[PDB]
Amino acid sequence: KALKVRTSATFRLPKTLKLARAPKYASKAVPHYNRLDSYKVIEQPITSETAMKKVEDGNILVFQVSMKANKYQIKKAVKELYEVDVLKVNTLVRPNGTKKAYVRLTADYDALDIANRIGYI
Amino acid sequence: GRVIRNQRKGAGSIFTSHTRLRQGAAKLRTLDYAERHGYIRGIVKQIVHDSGRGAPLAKVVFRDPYKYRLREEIFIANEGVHTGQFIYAGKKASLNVGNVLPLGSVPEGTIVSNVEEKPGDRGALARASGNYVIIIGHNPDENKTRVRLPSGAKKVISSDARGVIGVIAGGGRVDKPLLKAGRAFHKYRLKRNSWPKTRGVAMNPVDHPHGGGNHQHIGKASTISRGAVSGQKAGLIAARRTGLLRGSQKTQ
Amino acid sequence: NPLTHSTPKNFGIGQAVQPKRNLSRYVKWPEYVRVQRQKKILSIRLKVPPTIAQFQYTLDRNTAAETFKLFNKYRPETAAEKKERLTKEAAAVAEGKSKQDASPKPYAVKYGLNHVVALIENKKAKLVLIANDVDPIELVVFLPALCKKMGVPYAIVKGKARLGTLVNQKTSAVAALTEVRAEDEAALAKLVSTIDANFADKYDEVKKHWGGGILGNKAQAKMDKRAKNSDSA
Amino acid sequence: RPRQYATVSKTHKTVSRAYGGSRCANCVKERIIRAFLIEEQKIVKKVVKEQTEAAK
RNA sequence: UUGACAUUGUGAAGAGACAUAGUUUCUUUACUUAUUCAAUGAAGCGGAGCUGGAAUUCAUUUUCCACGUUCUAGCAUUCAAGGUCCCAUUCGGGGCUGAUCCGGGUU
RNA sequence: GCUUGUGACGGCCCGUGAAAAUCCACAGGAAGGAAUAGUUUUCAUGCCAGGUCGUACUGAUAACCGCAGCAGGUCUCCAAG
RNA sequence: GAUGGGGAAGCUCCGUUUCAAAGGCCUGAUUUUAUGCAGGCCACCAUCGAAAGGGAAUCCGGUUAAGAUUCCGGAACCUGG
Ligand SMILES: [Mg+2]
Ligand SMILES: [Mg+2]
Ligand SMILES: [Mg+2]
Ligand SMILES: [Mg+2]
Ligand SMILES: [Mg+2]
Ligand SMILES: [Mg+2]
Ligand SMILES: [Mg+2]
Ligand SMILES: [Mg+2]
Ligand SMILES: [Mg+2]
Ligand SMILES: [Mg+2]
Ligand SMILES: [Mg+2]
Ligand SMILES: [Mg+2]
Ligand SMILES: [Mg+2]
Ligand SMILES: [Mg+2]
Ligand SMILES: [Mg+2]
Ligand SMILES: [Mg+2]
Ligand SMILES: [Mg+2]
Ligand SMILES: [Mg+2]
Ligand SMILES: [Mg+2]
Ligand SMILES: [Mg+2]
Ligand SMILES: [Mg+2]
Ligand SMILES: [Mg+2]
Ligand SMILES: [Mg+2]
Ligand SMILES: [Mg+2]
Ligand SMILES: [Mg+2]
Ligand SMILES: [Mg+2]
Ligand SMILES: [Mg+2]
Repeated sequence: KALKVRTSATFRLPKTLKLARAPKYASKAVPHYNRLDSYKVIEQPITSETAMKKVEDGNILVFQVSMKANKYQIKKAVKELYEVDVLKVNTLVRPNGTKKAYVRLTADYDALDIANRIGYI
Repeated sequence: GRVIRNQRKGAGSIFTSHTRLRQGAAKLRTLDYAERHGYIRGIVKQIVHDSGRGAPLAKVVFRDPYKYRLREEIFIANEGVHTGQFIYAGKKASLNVGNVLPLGSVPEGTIVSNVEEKPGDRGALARASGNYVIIIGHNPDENKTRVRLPSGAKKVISSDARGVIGVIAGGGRVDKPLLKAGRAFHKYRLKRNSWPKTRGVAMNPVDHPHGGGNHQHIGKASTISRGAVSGQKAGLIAARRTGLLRGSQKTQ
Repeated sequence: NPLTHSTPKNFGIGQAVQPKRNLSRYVKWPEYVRVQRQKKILSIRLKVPPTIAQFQYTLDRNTAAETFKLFNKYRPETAAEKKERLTKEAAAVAEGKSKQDASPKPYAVKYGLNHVVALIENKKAKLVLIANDVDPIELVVFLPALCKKMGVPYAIVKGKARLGTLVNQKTSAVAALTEVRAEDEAALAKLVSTIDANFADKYDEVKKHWGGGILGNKAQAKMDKRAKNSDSA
Repeated sequence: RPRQYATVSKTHKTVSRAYGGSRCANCVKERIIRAFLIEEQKIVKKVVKEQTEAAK
C-alpha cells in the first residue's frame, strides 16, 4: 500500500502496554502487624498538678502520646480506649521530647469521672 | 606574579552580565514560509526601554500562521517606528521604515538595521543606538549584496539575509557628557562590573606588566604582539600605528 | 442551499491559519531511524567496489519463485517428523534387525555457512542460494568467487529471512542443494541454466563494474537542468 | 486581591455589555465601528478588483 | 604559529615520468556523502503541471516572469463551510473534494 | 501639630527601577437543556473536615560573639509634655 | 543541581532543554467488570534555593507561678468535600 499520514512534525514515544507485576515470589513473607495501635498511640496519663486542674475545671484529658501519632490517631484511640467522645485534640511536643495531648471531650462526657475511672488522682 | 585583571574576567564570577531587568533577546522573526515567499503583518504593541541597552525595543505582535494564537517578537525599535504601526516582514514586503526585507530586495542606498550575517540568523549587524548599514550593491548571480557596516567595513552577505529599514532609535546618546562618576557608575551597574578602572601603572609588579617602579611608567613598549600570550597582553595589542591621529580617517 | 452557506477559505499567507496537512516528509524521526536511512544513502553515494555491488543484482521474482517452489519440497525434518522417525527405526532397527537403515536416504536442503562452504569446496553442491543481506557482508562476498572457481552454479537471492523460512530458521544466510530425487532432476537443470546466465556467466564481467556514485534527486535534477541547458541551447 | 475574586459573585467581576469585565466600553465602541467599516470596505475592494479583472 | 603525515572521497581542465598511448602525482574549480556551522515545538523543499500573462511566432511554441494578504490598534481556533459519494437512515459518522501531481534530502 | 498610612500630581535618569506560583475575566460556542415540566449551586440557607513541625525565655555594660557576668561587637518595629 | 548525552586513567568535569522515541488531563467506551480502548487535546522536560520577597482565611474580652491572634468565652472567615 502506502505510508501513514502524520499531521504533526513531532514524533512521540509510542504508547506501549505497561504490565502489572505478577511476582513469582512474595515480597516480605508475613505482613508487618499494626505499627501504631490504640495502645501504642497514647502512652500514659499526664498527672501534673497543673494538668490535673484541666481535668477538673476544663473537661480535658492530658495524655503522653507517641511522637508518631497525629491529631487523628490521638482522637480515634482515645475514643476507642476510653469509650468517650472527643471535641478537639490539641497536641504539643514537650521539652523532653515527648508528645502531649490536650483532649477536650464534648459536654456529654465528664473528664474528672473518666479520669479517676482509669484510676489516677 | 599574580593573575592580572583582564585574565580574571574570563571565568565569569563578578564579571558576568547584570541581566535581571532586561526585556529579552532582541531577534527578528524566525525565517519561515511567509517571510521568504510572501510578507506578513504585525503591530508594534509597545516600545520600551531595555536596561543596559542604549536603544529602545519594540514589542511586535504577529499572528501564528500554523496555529490560532499570537506570537510576540522583540525587535530593536528603528527611529520613527511608533506604537500601533503595522510592520511588514517578507520578501514581497514594501520598503518603509520598520519593515523587514531581504537585502536582495532593496535598491542600493537603502538604509537598514539589525541585519543578518547569514540569512535567518535573526539579526547581527548594526544594533546599537544610532547605527545602520548601507547597501552598496548586489551581484545577482551567486546572489549577494554588499553593505558598509558602522565600523566602516565593507562586507558581502547573502541576498536573502534580512535587514529592517531605517536606523535604530536612541541616536546621539554618546554626545552628552557623563559629567560625574556616579552617572557612569549607574551606567555599568546595569551592564557588567567593568568600572572603575585601576591603571596597571599604579599597581605592583605582581599585579601587572606595567606594575611597579619608583615612578609610574610603563617601562617597556606598550604595543604588544598579536602572538603574545595570556598575561602579556595589556597595552595596545597588535597596534599597527599609534599616537594622535591627525587627518581624516574615512575608509576609501 | 437552504440555510447553508458556501464560504471558502483563503489559505494564502497573511490570513487563515493553515489547515492540517501531511507533514510526514518533515517528521523529526528517532535517531535510530535517521541512521538506517542515512546508512543506505551513504552506501549509494560512495563508489562501491566491484566485489561488493555484485550484490544488488538480486535474482528476479519469477526465476526465484520457481527456485523457491523447487527448494520447498526439500525442507529439513521438523521436530515432529524426526521424533516420529526415531520411534520408527528405534523399534524397527533394534528389533527387526534392519541395518539402522530402517529409514530411507534423506534428500534435504543443506544450510549453515560453514556447511555450504566445504560443500562448494568438495564440488558436492549443484545449486547455492546466497542472501543479498548478511550485514557482516564478509561472511558471503567470497562465495561468488568460490562458486565460480569450483564451477558451482550460484544465485544471489533477495531475502536472507526467506531462506530462513524454507529451512525452519529465522534467517538462513545461505541455502544449498546437493541431492535431488530424480523426479525433480529435470527442473533443476533448467533452473541452474537460467541462474548460471544471470550470475556465474556474467561474473567475470561484473568483477570490473563499480557501483554507487548515485546522486540524490535534489542534486540529480539539479545537474540534469544544468547539463541540459548549458550544452544544448 | 486576586484570590478574593473567587469569593465574589460574577456581577462584581463584570458589566453587562460584551467584553464586559475586559475592555473599557469606549474601547469596545471603537472596535465595533472599526470592525463594521473594515468589513464594509473589504467588500468595496472585492467588487472593484472584480471589475479590474473584467476590464483590462 | 608554521609544515608534514593521518582523518581524505568524486569529477573535470592544466602541468608532470617508462622516454608523444595512461596506472600516477601536484596547481586551478567543480562535486556531497565524511567532517564543520546556523535554524526550526524538523511546515511548506526539489521536480513537474494547471491557470494567467509579458513575449515574437519563421509552423507552433523556441521561452522568461509570476501563479489569494498594505488607508483603520477590529475579527481570523471546533478534521471547514460548500459540493459530492457512502452507513441503511437517528443522533451520530466516515471518505473524496475544497487544498493539482511526482521524490520522503527538515531547511 | 507629631508619627504613620494614602491619593491626585510634579522633579529625576546613557539608572526608567524582580520572578513565579496562584486567582479572576473576556472572545469563543462545543455541547446539554422546558410544559405535564426541565435547567440552574458564581443568589441565600444548611452538613462534615482541616494533618505535620515551631510556639518557653534572653536579644544584651549578665542569657549571642569577643577564653569571662569583658567600657568592644552584633539586623529592626512602637515613641508622651 | 539530577537526567539521554559529551569529556576525563579516574576520584569526577561539562551541559539543564542541552543533538533524546523524555509525559498526563479530561471524558467517553463497561453494563462478561473492572477499567482496556475511543476521540480531542497540552507538549510544560527534573528538582533544590526566601521563618525580611510573592502568599487563602480571626477578632475582642478573659484566664496562668510560667502559655496565648494557639487555652476559655463570644463573634467571624477561608479552603476542601
Ligand atoms: Mg503545635
Ligand atoms: Mg600566577
Ligand atoms: Mg548571565
Ligand atoms: Mg569594581
Ligand atoms: Mg583609572
Ligand atoms: Mg583608565
Ligand atoms: Mg603603589
Ligand atoms: Mg610581571
Ligand atoms: Mg613585559
Ligand atoms: Mg612599571
Ligand atoms: Mg607616567
Ligand atoms: Mg458590576
Ligand atoms: Mg516609570
Ligand atoms: Mg479580575
Ligand atoms: Mg455558593
Ligand atoms: Mg513568646
Ligand atoms: Mg521575649
Ligand atoms: Mg569557648
Ligand atoms: Mg560586653
Ligand atoms: Mg551537573
Ligand atoms: Mg522550594
Ligand atoms: Mg516566605
Ligand atoms: Mg513574606
Ligand atoms: Mg488577651
Ligand atoms: Mg508571656
Ligand atoms: Mg475559641
Ligand atoms: Mg464551599
